Amino acid sequence: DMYIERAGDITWEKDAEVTGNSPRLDVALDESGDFSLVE
Amino acid sequence: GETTDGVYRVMTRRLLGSTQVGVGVMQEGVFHTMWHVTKGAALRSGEGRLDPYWGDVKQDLVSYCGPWKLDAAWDGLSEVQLLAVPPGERAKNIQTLPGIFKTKDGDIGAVALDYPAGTSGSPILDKCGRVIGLYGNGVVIKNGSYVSAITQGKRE
Ligand SMILES: Nc1cncc2ccccc12
Repeated sequence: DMYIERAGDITWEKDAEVTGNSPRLDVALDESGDFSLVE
Repeated sequence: GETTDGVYRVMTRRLLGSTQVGVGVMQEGVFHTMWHVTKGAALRSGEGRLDPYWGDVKQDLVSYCGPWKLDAAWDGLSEVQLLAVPPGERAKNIQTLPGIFKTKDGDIGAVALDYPAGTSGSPILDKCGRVIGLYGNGVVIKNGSYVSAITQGKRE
């Protein structure tokens, strides 16, 4: 049996850590819901 | 059980200790997560039981107690926040400007942030604190790093 515990509110927090890039990627999505890189 | 809005850890005792398998969002009395996290199994909230209501393995989405409620969309311009919730660690906003999954059916927002698989189901928010989708389905790129879709469902 899986169970859930509350971990926070859903809020935008001003002055959060700002990271990660913004790639444009060619992907396909199969019948099983797995994405893959089209090349 | 607990039906207050907000973000929740999804836990199992079926392995060693208590293991976090994912995350989800309670809203309007409906729990929203990713299919690969629960496999459509029922969940406990203290004494309460949550039974699956809607699911789709292809969208990799599942709702409990009611229909999918989350209908906000990335606007294609603004930065967003991953409210990441990793195993053993406190909830932590992480602000980013999404990239793009280009597919034969359309373009989807993508967030380039790497976290353990137990983080799957963590919500992504716009500047008004509305959930524009969930983190944890995507792809591993040339580097070896992980890029997730902004996965959102349809509200009826
Ligand atoms: N870093 C990762 C590596 N492999 C699978 C993952 C699935 C969801 C989220 C992050 C992942």
